This record gives sequence, C-alpha cells and structure tokens, in this order.
Amino acid sequence: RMPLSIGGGAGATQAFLANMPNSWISMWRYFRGELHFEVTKMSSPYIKATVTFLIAFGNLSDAFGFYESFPHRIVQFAEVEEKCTLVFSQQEFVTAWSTQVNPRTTLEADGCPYLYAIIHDSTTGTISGDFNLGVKLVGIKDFCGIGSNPGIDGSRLL
Amino acid sequence: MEQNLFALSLDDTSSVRGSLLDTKFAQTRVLLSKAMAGGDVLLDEYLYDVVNGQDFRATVAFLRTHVITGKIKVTATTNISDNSGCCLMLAINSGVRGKYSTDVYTICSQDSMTWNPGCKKNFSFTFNPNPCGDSWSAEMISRSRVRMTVICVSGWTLSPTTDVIAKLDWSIVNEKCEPTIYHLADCQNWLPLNRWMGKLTFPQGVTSEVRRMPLSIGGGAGATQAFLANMPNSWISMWRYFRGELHFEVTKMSSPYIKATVTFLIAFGNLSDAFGFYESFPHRIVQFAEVEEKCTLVFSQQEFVTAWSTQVNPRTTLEADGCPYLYAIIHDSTTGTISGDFNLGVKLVGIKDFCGIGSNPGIDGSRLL
Amino acid sequence: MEQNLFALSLDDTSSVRGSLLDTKFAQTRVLLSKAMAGGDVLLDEYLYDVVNGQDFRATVAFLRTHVITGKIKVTATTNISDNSGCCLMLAINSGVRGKYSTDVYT
Amino acid sequence: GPVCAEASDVYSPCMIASTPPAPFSDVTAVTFDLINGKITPVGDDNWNTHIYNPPIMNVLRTAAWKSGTIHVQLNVRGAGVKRADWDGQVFVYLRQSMNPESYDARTFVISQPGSAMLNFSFDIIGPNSGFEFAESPWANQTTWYLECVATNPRQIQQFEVNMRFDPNFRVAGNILMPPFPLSTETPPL
Amino acid sequence: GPVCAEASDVYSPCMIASTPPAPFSDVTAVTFDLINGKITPVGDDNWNTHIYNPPIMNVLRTAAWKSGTIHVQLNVRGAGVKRADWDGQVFVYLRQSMNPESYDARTFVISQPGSAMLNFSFDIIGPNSGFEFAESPWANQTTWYLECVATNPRQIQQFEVNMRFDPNFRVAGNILMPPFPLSTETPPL
Amino acid sequence: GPVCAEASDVYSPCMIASTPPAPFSDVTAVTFDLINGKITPVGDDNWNTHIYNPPIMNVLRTAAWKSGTIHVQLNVRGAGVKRADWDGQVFVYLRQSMNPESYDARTFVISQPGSAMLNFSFDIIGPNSGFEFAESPWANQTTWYLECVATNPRQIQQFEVNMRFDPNFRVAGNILMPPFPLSTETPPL
Amino acid sequence: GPVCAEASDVYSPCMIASTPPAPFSDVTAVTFDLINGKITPVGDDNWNTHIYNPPIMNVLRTAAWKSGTIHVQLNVRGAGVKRADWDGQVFVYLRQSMNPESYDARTFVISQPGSAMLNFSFDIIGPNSGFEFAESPWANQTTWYLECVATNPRQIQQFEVNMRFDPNFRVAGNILMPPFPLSTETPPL
Repeated sequence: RMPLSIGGGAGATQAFLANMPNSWISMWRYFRGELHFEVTKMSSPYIKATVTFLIAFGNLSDAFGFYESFPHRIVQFAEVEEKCTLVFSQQEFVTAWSTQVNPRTTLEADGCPYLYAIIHDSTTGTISGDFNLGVKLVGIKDFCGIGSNPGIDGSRLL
Repeated sequence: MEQNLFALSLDDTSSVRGSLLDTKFAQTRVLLSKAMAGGDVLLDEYLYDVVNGQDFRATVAFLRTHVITGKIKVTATTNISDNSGCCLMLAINSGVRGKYSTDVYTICSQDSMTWNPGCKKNFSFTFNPNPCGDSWSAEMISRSRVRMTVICVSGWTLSPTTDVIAKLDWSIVNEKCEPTIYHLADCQNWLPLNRWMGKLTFPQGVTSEVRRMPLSIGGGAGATQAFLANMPNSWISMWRYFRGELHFEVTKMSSPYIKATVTFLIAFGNLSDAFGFYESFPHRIVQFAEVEEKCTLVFSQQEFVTAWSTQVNPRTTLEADGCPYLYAIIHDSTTGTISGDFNLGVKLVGIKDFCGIGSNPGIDGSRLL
Repeated sequence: MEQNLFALSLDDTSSVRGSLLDTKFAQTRVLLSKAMAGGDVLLDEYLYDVVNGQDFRATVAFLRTHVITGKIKVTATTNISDNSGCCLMLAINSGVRGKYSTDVYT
Repeated sequence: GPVCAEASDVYSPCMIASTPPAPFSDVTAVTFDLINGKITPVGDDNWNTHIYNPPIMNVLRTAAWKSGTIHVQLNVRGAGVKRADWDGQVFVYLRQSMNPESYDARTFVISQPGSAMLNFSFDIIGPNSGFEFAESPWANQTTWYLECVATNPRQIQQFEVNMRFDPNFRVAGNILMPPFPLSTETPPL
Repeated sequence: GPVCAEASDVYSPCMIASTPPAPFSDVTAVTFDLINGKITPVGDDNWNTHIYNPPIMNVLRTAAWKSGTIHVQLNVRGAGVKRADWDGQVFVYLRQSMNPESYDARTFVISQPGSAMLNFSFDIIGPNSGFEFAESPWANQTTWYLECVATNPRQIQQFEVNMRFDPNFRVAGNILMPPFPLSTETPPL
Repeated sequence: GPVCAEASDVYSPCMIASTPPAPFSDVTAVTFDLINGKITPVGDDNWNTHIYNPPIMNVLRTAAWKSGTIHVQLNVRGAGVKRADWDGQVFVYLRQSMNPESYDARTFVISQPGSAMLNFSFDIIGPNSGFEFAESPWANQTTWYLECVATNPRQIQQFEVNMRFDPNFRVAGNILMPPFPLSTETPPL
Repeated sequence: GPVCAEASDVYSPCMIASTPPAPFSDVTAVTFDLINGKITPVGDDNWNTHIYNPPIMNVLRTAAWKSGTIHVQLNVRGAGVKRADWDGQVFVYLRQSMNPESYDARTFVISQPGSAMLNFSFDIIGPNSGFEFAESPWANQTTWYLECVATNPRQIQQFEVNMRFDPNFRVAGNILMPPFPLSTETPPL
C-alpha cells in the first residue's frame, strides 16, 4: 500500500527526507489530478510475477479476496521489458485529498486514497531472488492545489 | 491465446447504470408497529449501512465504483385500508453530531420524501448525497457520515390489525447529480428552505378552529429552554428583513375518513378565533378527495405590502406582532364516522424572488412551532 | 411520487455484458507444487462450484440471469524462468460418471 | 496616529471565555473551535465560558460543507489594573489541528493594558469543491482552532470572539444537531 | 506609527454624557439611542447628559423613514489622572435593541489614558423600500443603540457622540415633534 | 487608532530563538539566515534556538535557485515585567552578508513592553534569470540575514520568525540535504 | 492597531549621529545635510557622528544635478531607561536653508520611549530642467537639511538617517570629489 497523501517526504529515523519537488507540492493543503507512475522491473528477468495495480483505501485487508472488483491494471514483464507506466485518471478519485496526513494516522483511519500493488498469482523463479519493483510518481497532469498547508511535521515511512 | 493483459478493459472507470433490475443495490425493511405514534423514529442509521447484508445485482458495483455519477433512488412500498392513514417521512442529511434531534422540523431540510400510506401505495424520490458537487461514491458517503432517518410524522388514525412493514428499495438511476449550494446574495430567485411550519391538528366537532403560523421564521423551532435549527433556516436568519413569493406544501396526514374544509390566507396576529369574516380577505379553500394527500399554496408578492422581520422577540405577544402570519381556518367542521383528528402537515418549501434586507445581529430563541 | 411499479424495468430478461471488469464472475487459485508430475490432477470440480465464495461484479448476474447468451472466457496467469517449463491443460466436459479417468486423452 | 481608522459591518459575538478566578495566577490558555463552536481550557478550567446563538453561530453549527472567508475580531477585556503594574500578554495561535505535529497557520502576539482588539480573517477551502466538512474523516479534513494564552489571568480577564461571514461564504448540506440551549449574552453590568 | 492619518469632513456633536460625580465609583454605563436622540444611564443617573440640535440631529428626530449610512465618532474625555495610575476602560456596544435576547451588532473595547477616539459606521436599511422607521410597531422595526460602559467613572469623564450622514443617506415622511429646547454646546471651559 | 487593521493569509513559524537565561543580562543578538535556515547567536550562546519544518522551510532548504518575494513577520515575546520598569528595545537588521563591509538592506528599531510584531517583505532576485542561489560562489551570490538585537535579555524573551511566500515565488533545481530532524513546535505552555 | 503595516524595499543607512556623552544633558541638536552628506551638531559637539558609503550616498555626493524623490526613514535609538522615567522628545525639522529667515518645509514631533521610526519623503526639483544643483550659486539654488533636536541626550541616544531613491530619480553631471574614506557600519554590539 503506497499512500497518495505524499506531503512532507520519505520517513526516516526520527527525521524525514524531502526534495524540492516534494516540498513544493506540500505547499498545498489538498490536491488532486491525473497521476502518472513509472514502474521499473529491478530484479533479474528470471523472477516472475503478475502484479495488479489499483486505487483503494487503507482499510482493505491483505486477505481481501476481491481487489479485482475495483478498476485495476495487470502488469507482467517480458524478459527484456523493464518499464511500465500507470496513469490514474481523474475518474478514479471522487474528490481531492489531503497533501499530508498526521504521521500517527492508522491505516483504518486514513481517509485518503492509496496506490495498491498486489500479486495476482505468485512470485516464482528457478533461481533464488525476490521480485523487486521500483515505483515513481513522475508527475501529475491537470494538477490542482487547494488551500495553504500550515504543515505537519514528519511523514510516514516510505 | 496469450494476450496483453494490460490492454483489457479491466480499468473500467464508469458509473453504474442499466435497467432498474441491474441497477438495484439494497433493500431495507422498516417496521411500523400497529401503534406507532408520530415522533416515533422507525429507522435511523447511516445511509451506507443500508448496503450491508445485501446481495443484489448492483451491490458490488455500488461499493467498488470510485466515482458514481447518478442519483440514488429510494422506493417505499406499503399500504393500508382506506379508513386509516398516517404520515411517514424518509430523510437524508449530510451528517449528525451528538444526541441530535430527530423531530420532523430538524430532519426535513435537506432531502426528504413524505407520504400517507392510506392515499399512496408506494412512493419514491431521487437524491444526490453530495450537495457540493455532481458525484459521490460509497466510500465518500461512508467516511463523511451521511444519515438516513425514517420517522412517523403522524400515527395511524385507525390501527391496522397487525404490525405493518414498509420495504425500501435502493437503486442508482441515470439522473444527473446537482449541487444545492447556499450563498449570500441579497436577491435570489429560488431559495429552497423546506422549513417545517407545523402539524395542524383539528379535533372533530362543530367548534371553530383557527391556526396561526408566523412568517417571521428566523431562528428555528421552539423547544424547552432551547430551540432547534437546520442549515436552511439558519441561513435565512442571516437577513434582518425579508420578502418574496412563498411556496407551501400541505400534506393530509390523517386517514381519508376524517374530512374538513380548511381555508388558508395571510393576515395579522391580532384577529380573534371568533372573527367571523376571514373570508373577506384573499384566501384559498382546500378539500381533499379520498386519494389526495397534497396541496400547494403559493402566496404571491401581492399579498405582502412590505418586507417583514426575519425574526421577532420571543416574548412578542400576538397583539403586538407586526409581521404577517399564514392562517389555517376550518371552513365548516371536521367530521368522520371514525374517531380521529384531522391532521395536516405544513412546510415552507422555498421562496421565489427572495429578497434579504440587511444584516441580522440576531435574537436568541424562537416562538414555539 | 407514486408510480406504477408494474411498468418499471424489473423484468429485465437480458444476458450479462459489459467491460471485462463488469463482466467477471469468479476467480480460482490452482496450486502447482514444485514437484508436480504429469497425470497430476491439479483441480477437478464442477464448473458451477467455481462461482462459490465469489464477490465480483458479475457474480450475482451470472447466478440470476435465466438465459445467458455469451460464452465463458477463462484466463490463466502463471509464468516460470526461461530454463524451465511444463504443460498444463484446462478442460471442460458435459459430465462425469463413476470413478472416471482424468487422463489427457480422456 | 491619534486618528482612528473607521470600522464597519456587523460582527456578531460568538463565544466568550473568562480567566480562572483569584487566586489563580499561572499562565493559562483556552482554545476555541471556531467552526464547530467548542471552548476548551487547558485542564485548569474555571475559565468560565459561553457560546452564543447569533445567526452566524447557528449556520456554522448546522452547515455540513463550508467554503468561504470568515472575518474575526478578538476583543480582550482586562481586570482594572494600574497601568504602571500591567504585565499581561496574550499570545494568539490560529491552527488547523491541536496535534503537536501540526504547525500554526498564523500567530499573533499582543500586549496592552486593559483592553485590546485583534482583527484577522482566514478562509475555509476544502476538497469537495472548494468545500470542507470540519474534521470529516473523509479526506482527513480539518477545522480551525484559535488558541489564546493569557499570560496573567489576574490582569487579562476575558477573551471575546466576534465573527462575520465574508460575502463570498457558501454552505451546503445539513447536520442533525441536538437542541441549542438558550444562551443570552451575559451583560457588561 | 507616529504619523497621523488625515481626518476630514464635518461631523457635528449630537449628544454628550458625563459620568456621576465623586465619590461615585462603580462601573457605570449610559446608552444612546442614536436615532431617536435619547440618553439613558443605568439608574445610577447623575450621568449629566445633553442632546444638541445640529442639523443632523434635527433630521434624525423628524424624519419618519430613513435609509442610508451614518458615520459616528466617539470622543472620550477623561479626568486629569497621572498616566501611571490610569486603569479606566470603555466597553462599547452597538445594538438594535436592549432586550437581553438581542445580540450586539458590533462591539468595541478601548483603554487609553485620558482621551480616546473611536470611529465606526453603520447603516440603516429597512423593510419599506430599504427604508426603516425606528421602532415602528410595523414590521417590528428597530432603532440603533450605542451602549457605553465606563469602567472607572472617576478616570473616564465623558462620552461625546459625533455623527455625520454618508452622501447616500435618504429620508422620507415627517414626524410631528414637540418643540426642541435650545441646547447650546456646553463649552470646554 | 484603537481600531486594528485586518491581518490575513497563512504565515508559518520558521525559526525561533530565546535569550540567554538569568542572570545573563548584557545586550545580546542572534542572527537568522532566513534562506538557508540557520540560527547564530553572538558567542554568548544559550540563546536556546529552534528551526521548524513547515512547508515553506523545507522548500527554502531544498530549492537550489530562488526568485520571488518573501513576507516576514517578527513576533517578539517578552518576560513578564511591570510595564513601568520596561526598558527593552529590539534593533533589527536585514542584510545580505555579515562581513562588516556590507551595509544593511533595511533597518528597524522597535521598543514596546512585553510583545511586539514587525512586518516587512523583501525579495530574492538573482543573476541566473532573476534567480539566485544563496551564497553560491558563482556570481558571488548572496543570502538574506536577519540580525536581531535584544537590548535587555531579561525583559525581551524570544524572537519568533514567521514567513510566507508571495504568489510570485518561483524555484528551480534541487539540493541534496541530509535528513531533517523532527522539530515539533515548542508549545506556549 | 496591534497589527503592523508591512514595510518593504531597500533603504540603505546613510549617516548617523549619537548624542554627547554623560554628564552632558542640555537639549541639543544636530543637523544633517541630506544631499551633500554633512553632519553638523550645534557647537556642543561630541555628538559622535558618521557618514557611510552606501550606493545612494555616493550618487548623492558625486551627482551634480539631481531631480526626483527621496524616501527617508529616521530611526531613533535610545539609552536604556525605565519607561516610567522617560521624558525624551525629538523635534524634527526639514528645511532648505539654515538662515533664520527661511521657514521649515516640514516639521515632525515625536516622543516615545526607547526607540521610534519616522518616515517621510521629499522631492528635489530645480530650475535647470526640473534639475537642482545643491546650493549652486546659480539660480540661488538650495539643498535639503534635516535638523533633529534631542530633548534629553541622556535618554535619546542616536539618530540614524536611512534613505532610498524613488524610481523617478534622475541625475546628470559629475562633481570632482576628494577620495572617500572607508567608513564601515559601526556594529550594534
């Protein structure tokens, strides 16, 4: 579960890391837009798995058996393929959400959307290794920033 | 054989739609005891919960569609013999807080549907659970706590021999969602208020009854050393004086066996119940056929010579109240071969060509509804 | 307000259709042991049972539509490193009787 | 500038809090929930408090979704103290949450004998369509808090919060509230 | 801001009230009926009061229906007190009615040694055609009251109410009044 | 002018410094590097200091090139001192460099009992394309320093620097920074 | 008005004068020649004085003909005196000549404990083409003098003159000047 309330930065030990672009979007209290993500296959091509990406809320359980009842995409990489691009349109979000949520906000209480990465079948390989994916929010199209953010210190762990 | 799964139509981001059969997401059973009374809360819970143990054609779609674009439609089914009646109300409000009031007055401002099972054998209406916009979603109305309350606004004139059950059907329809936003413009051509004016109860008899409802509707409905208010009523209170064409809805809440002819007019607080010439004023005469339950009164701008106060001091005596009143008078007498009072529900639906004048510093409290 | 309920579209007698998202009725998990052998029956059960604990968009429609007119589509997902392989088969037969043979041939 | 700048408009009195009675004398604070209409002293209550029912206060408490600007005026009334002995100070903090992780949205610091007036505006803008539902668990929405610190409760007597809607205010949806107690304005004498 | 903001226009002195003489010393208040021209102390009179007859005051007292803006300036003159001992405060309340159920339309709180000036405007707008007849039993119309609380009648000596019509002022109809007593402005010495 | 001018917008608290504890009492000063976010007392530290992480502060510390206007508000909170004994003064100096050869870009001089607020703006404009990289050895670029002199550390307690970006602010490029320590706002009590 | 009006722009420190050391204590005055850059106390010197070399000061001293507006800000820093004992006053006089026959062009009168700021502008407009050559014997041209009177040199410590050119400033011709001595800004501590 990756949270879309991306304000602040990446969590660290009693500290947080931030960069100019992330700090910039934090200026806004609420935000919304079409999100563009880039998924990179960082593991050897021998490790295979089918992941399905979707947008849902923090309170679904890992055991929830019907993630594919939501609009979603299914990703599989051919041997030589390493990148994939997900675009979540404005029709996947009903309203804007908070740029940042209080760090102590429990999953069951987080009212903002999350990008979900789920394993459709199982990870396999005739070699040992984990299936590692890199995920990056490239940018937002039709970005809309709403209100001034007074700020919250800190950010959940990346 | 092998396909590019990324290409399939799995990311179908569209709202739910189809026949009423495919577009239904839940049903609800509300029990009307054979002795319900009026004030009786029959079912009150969050709208979202209505979708709980449901297993209809659109249940999953309702829950898994991120942006739903159509309106919710509720259909109620129930019916009693023609010698009985009562008045039920299904209401929707964006939220609740605390030990809230569930009085008709308090709950009917946002979206309500109100009928009499002795006159209608089913009743439906559509609503947008998100007043600021044109779309909503199950997750949204859940987290934002939208309430659905059903109450008995007036009880059975004559009890059914058994407890009765009303079946609610919830479906998503293809009407478009629209906001109902309030703003501070002194002149607006339609200010929807849905402000409950009261329940008129006329006892059967050769006696003369006069009911006076004040048009200085600021504040709210009176209560014991307290008052009740709702967003629309509070909003119109922002203005010091007001004026406009008033639109009222009168509902026949008693059994169709209890008959009376009421005459409605606009006059001042100081006429006596014994005044014998109310029909020397411009007025309307209302009579309901067996199957009729609603009536609409429109009092044009030509019935009011100037604007009046939005609110008057609570201690203002009738003889000293200088603002107009809606009067409900019995033209002949209330009768019936069955015992029962003749009960009417009255609601100021809205004002056309509304005109708000000046800022109201405010007065604490309101006369009794 | 009051409507003629007999007139509404409640008697909608049509087959299920829509995007693949809205048209899905069930998913099944079949386990391939790391030592499966060939002859190995991985899953064998009545087609209908496939729809059991399901809660997808077309599950109710699949069960409550009297005459379904489209075809069933099965999609299988799984994949191994290029130095391995095997051969799986999903089959449909109108019935079974007795202690039936589940050989590829049969 | 002996010459006074002309004030105008109607600002109605919403909520008022008076400092703990003698001999209480530590620095104490009370925080107003400007939008839901709630007063909360820091635990050493006997901060005698009140919430009034002017029109604006009833709209704020029944209106589900809000969008617009609110104009505030803090009136500070003090005990009768020789100017020469005055040492009181009020520290004002406008914030969207009381969690310690949240930062202030605006901060004022006044200090003048007897009485003082502070004017500022702030505006409600949310995720619904520029509309915000005070603290709805929904988009992890929020409210507006006004924390006031009386540095000497024996010199600073009470805080009066006056508010007024800007013409751009808009509201949508209703909230089922319990009855509102009559709360007539405590007179000045 | 040592630099003074330029004042202008003609504001004529309407009514003035001076606090009860020594040894009176409780908090006391007087309330002006800005529109009908009436002064009313709280019962502990010997609040020596006066109403003058400048043009604006005669229009206000004979004009039946009024519509427009009135610009006010409250001048507060004090007794001669060592600044270091000053403890006085004036609390000002502009309201449309004196019933306790009515809320204030605007509230000011000043506190400065010797003298102080307060400027604010307010505007008359009624049901007749934006016209209002002060307290006519008609649409339960109202008037405009200015309540002033002197917190130390021994330091705060008198309240002077100065008014001026905005150019948008309009008036209609006449009121039969009894003769107006000559009331020449009490000099400053 | 008893009447207060309306303040608005969201100014978030960036950095705060409190004077050396008793019995320290010489004139002392602390200087803020408004742009890189650094506090530096004059050597007689125990000027307890803090840097917060509001959005603006993180943009300022990671944004390589900056161009635009910054709106500042200095809040000065004082110890609790009888007004009659107050002698404190704060001298404020805004400059682009601390070398003695550089002259001040702007200088303020305040002196009022207890608390005081100072508001001023300044704007970043450099050689890159109106963009400036704080103290880059490149075009011998510079930063913006705010030096504050507390004339009596026993009466003037702390300096709070509040900032806000003007809508015309622009930024470009990123700076690799070490992690930012959590620094929750020290409460007022 | 607790709320501070936002200051802006870059005003650089031009010349500064500090009152005669103790036990000197008569009313004393110093006069600045704002345009030629000269400080002149009244004879009882030991008014320690300084002239700085910020850009504006070098343009003023080498530019032969000038035409335009100059924005000034007088900062007054005082000795550390209990507010209750403060009796100091500064009288400011802007004039075009020191002959007694000439009248003042503008006069200010401030009096506030410790520190005070005075802002005013004035503009150079001459006979050449709206251009003026400070005190050229030519059309009997003139300069601009700022006379400051410290009423209690033991309470009022120094006068700092800050200036800034309005964008409409224009200059023409050069004046052969002797070298300018380095004059780095005396620090605040």
